[PDB]
Amino acid sequence: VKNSIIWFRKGLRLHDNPALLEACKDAKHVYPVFVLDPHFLQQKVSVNRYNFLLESLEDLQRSFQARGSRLLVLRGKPEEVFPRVFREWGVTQLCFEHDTEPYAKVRDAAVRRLAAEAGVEVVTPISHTLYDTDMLVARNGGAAPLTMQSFTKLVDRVGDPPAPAPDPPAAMPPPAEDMPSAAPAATGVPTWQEVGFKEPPLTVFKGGETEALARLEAAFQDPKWVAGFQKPDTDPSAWEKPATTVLSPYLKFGCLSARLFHARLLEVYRRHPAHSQPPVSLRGQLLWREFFYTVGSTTPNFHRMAGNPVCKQIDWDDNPEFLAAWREARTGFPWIDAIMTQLVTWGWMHHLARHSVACFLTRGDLYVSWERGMEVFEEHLIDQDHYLNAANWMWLSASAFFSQYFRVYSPVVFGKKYDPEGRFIRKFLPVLKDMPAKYIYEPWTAPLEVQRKAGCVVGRDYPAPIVDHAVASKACIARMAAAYRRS
Ligand SMILES: Cc1cc2nc3c(=O)[nH]c(=O)nc-3n(C[C@H](O)[C@H](O)[C@H](O)COP(=O)(O)OP(=O)(O)OC[C@H]3O[C@@H](n4cnc5c(N)ncnc54)[C@H](O)[C@@H]3O)c2cc1C
Ligand SMILES: [Cl-]
Repeated sequence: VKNSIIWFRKGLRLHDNPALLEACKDAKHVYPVFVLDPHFLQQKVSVNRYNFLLESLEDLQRSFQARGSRLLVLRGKPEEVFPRVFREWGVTQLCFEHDTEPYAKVRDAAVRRLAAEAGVEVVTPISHTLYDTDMLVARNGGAAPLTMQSFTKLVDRVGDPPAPAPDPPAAMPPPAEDMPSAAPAATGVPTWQEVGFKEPPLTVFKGGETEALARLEAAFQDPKWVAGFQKPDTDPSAWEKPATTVLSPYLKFGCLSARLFHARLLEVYRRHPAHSQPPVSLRGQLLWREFFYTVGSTTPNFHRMAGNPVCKQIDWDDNPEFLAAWREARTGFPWIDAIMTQLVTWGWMHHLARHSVACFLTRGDLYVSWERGMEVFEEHLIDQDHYLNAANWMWLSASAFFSQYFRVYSPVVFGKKYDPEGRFIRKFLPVLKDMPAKYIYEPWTAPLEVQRKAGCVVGRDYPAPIVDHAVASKACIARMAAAYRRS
């Protein structure tokens, strides 16, 4: 008889899950498995993202229970848990979604060898990205495209991505009864208190496939908004109703299928002939993700500067004081400190908000290495993605993909074009909620009578700016010039 395991790592969904469909085919018992390292925190992981993962597992648990099954959360390392449950459950097939991250390739190769020793068939479909990224490299002549323009031409020669896979059956083969490793008390979804976190999560975005599909339908409620979507023209100060889809955390964990997203976009584009085109369209945003996944998976040391063949070697400053002020949202620029506060409280900011803080830290003002601001994002972002966090930090720091270092965002003027009253600043920096709009972007310029009346004295209630932007940006720009010619 066929006993199969569907191993969840990413792809935390039932829709468009060809690995799940294969595991259920002709199966007598199916074991939905997620593997959890109970010592992961005793090692840089905010409770916002980890609770988002736990909420996504609870959603999977309810979706399996409704179909006669149960999600098994196994504690331990996969190289140890799988050899045991292979024999205990009589497993004949192991199915999981392909993953191209560096740690995943090392981990999955070992499990494959353990599966071969136990006579277990391994099926690993691709469904996390739009395409087989190795096929894109092969069709381009053996190397990944290094510009978005050549990448868009490549995917148009290849054609449409595969359609989303059918829904799983209404009833699933359950796990076998009375298996010791499947005991309910040892395979349940833990809470954030039980894994060791002391402070609760503060983000407003709930994890899970159900929430992902609900947010997807909300985005497509106005097809003209989807058709005319232009990414650079969206508002980074919009927080009550964010200017973009905020589907990145669901696409990161796989709660939402990228192919389903792409299939719904083409349905709208077929009825709106003047729809936006890449790279600014909504489809172009999925292509940015596909582009960085393709170039990152094929480039050594992609998450670092040294040994990275695509990254420029710039002599960044080792300045712990600047990094600490930026990390702790006390730079003295309310626009910067408000975004960094949104990073810690929500785990998500608009793309152009990430532009503002990443430029300020690196090539714009502080000249701190993009690797340092990266690890800050890796801790707090609920949508943190190994390849997307990397490539965008190299973009913003003019280390790769982007080379126009004379374009420096002003930490004072940028947000004022969108939000002159500073509604975004007052929401995330309530210490400035009474400051008049004339000074809310430059509170050090307000007269003291205004600072006292507003209850926000610069240097006592809110810090003075750590740098002069005109002096700092002039120095950084000229140094980047010395870095770029000496290359
Ligand atoms: C310094 C920096 C770090 C970033 N780190 C991450 C990260 O860790 N995870 C992450 O998902 N995105 C990252 N991005 C990209 C981008 O800012 C987010 O994807 C975007 O803010 C998500 O909002 P949204 O889901 O509403 O996007 P939408 O505009 O609605 O786009 C839809 C989807 O397209 C993809 N997408 C959009 N913009 C990009 C982009 N520039 N690169 C790659 N894919 C994109 C995402 O999957 C997103 O969910 C980073 C950008 C910067 C500048
Ligand atoms: Cl600007």
